[PDB]
This record gives sequence, C-alpha cells and structure tokens, in this order.
Amino acid sequence: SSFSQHARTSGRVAVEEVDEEGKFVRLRNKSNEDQSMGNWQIKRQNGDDPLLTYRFPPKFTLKAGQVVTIWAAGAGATHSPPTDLVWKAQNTWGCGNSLRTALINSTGEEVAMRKLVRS
DNA sequence: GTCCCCCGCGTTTTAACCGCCAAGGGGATTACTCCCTAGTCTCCAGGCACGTGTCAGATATATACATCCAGGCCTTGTGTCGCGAAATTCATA
Repeated sequence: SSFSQHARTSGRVAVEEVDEEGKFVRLRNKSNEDQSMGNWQIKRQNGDDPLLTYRFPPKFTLKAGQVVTIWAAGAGATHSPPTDLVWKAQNTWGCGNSLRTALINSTGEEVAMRKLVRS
C-alpha cells in the first residue's frame, strides 16, 4: 500500500481508517462502552503542511462499536450524526507521504494516533 | 501511554517500657481416703462363611423438547429523466 500505518491506543477510541487523499477521517470505539468525545480535537498533520484543527460540538458521544467518519468539503458526503459528519470548513484533509491523524480530547491530551508513512 | 499512589521525609502524638510500689490466685505439694477396673472365671449368642435368590442399573432402543438456521416480509436509500427557471445572444422595428 506504500503507506505504513502505526496504531497506538491508551483509551477506548482507536483511529480505524485514514484516507490517503484526505477525503475522510475514520475512528473506531473498540471498547464495550460508549465514549463521550464532547469538544475533542482532531489535529491533522500532512508532513510539513500547517496543522488543520477540527473541533467537535460541545456535547458529542460515540456509542460503543459504532463508526463516525469525518468527511471533508471536497468529498461531497452528507452529515448524519452520530455516524456521519462533514467538515465543510476544510476542502480536504490534505495529502503527503507523512500523514498523521491525532485524536485530542477536551483536556488537550493525545489518546489515539495513526500515522501514514510513505517511503 | 495513563495515572495514581505508595515512598521518603519532616512534624505532632503519644504511649512503651523500666522502674517502682501490693494483692492475691492458684499451682504445686502432701496427707488423707475411696473406688474402678483389670483380672479371674463362667456362660452364651452374634457376627462371620457360606450359599443362594433376584432386581438396579448396565444395555439398549424410541421419543418428545431446546437450538441453528434461513426464507419471507416490510420500510427505506438510489436512480432516473422530462421539464420549470435562469441566463444568454442576437435578429430586428
């Protein structure tokens, strides 16, 4: 796939899938309990590109075993909570050989991260 | 990676203990008595040895009841394409 994926998780939510073209960001709650992700921050790093910061609404909770996918403006997807959300303020999550998607909670702590590395 | 929670250290508490006091409870000892049972015999019947009958579970089968599985059925997201609504560009009165 030419993009190595590094998965690390210390909480309940893991970064399930990252789009190489930056169309969407997919996270998974692999525990057996619902995770409240109110005002959690998603920071996307594309190599040396400036950070794109996405902020969730003040009250948001992902049910256990459910999938929420954050789509970009250029993707053309339709938001449908609690499973589908679209970030119209950003045309695309970006591209590059070093794509890093870090999930930041409301306390500014990194609990999940997945990095796409291409030789 | 997360986090929290003993660890080490400094400050307050406070009783551990060595010492001194006394009582006395009873443990140990001794003299006294008393009686319980091993020992002896006598006698006898109760549990072992043996044998035998016969049914509880081994053996076997057939059956009603709990489980995996899917097909049918209803509600919902997809696709479509002719035409309204907007602009456009120019012929011409």
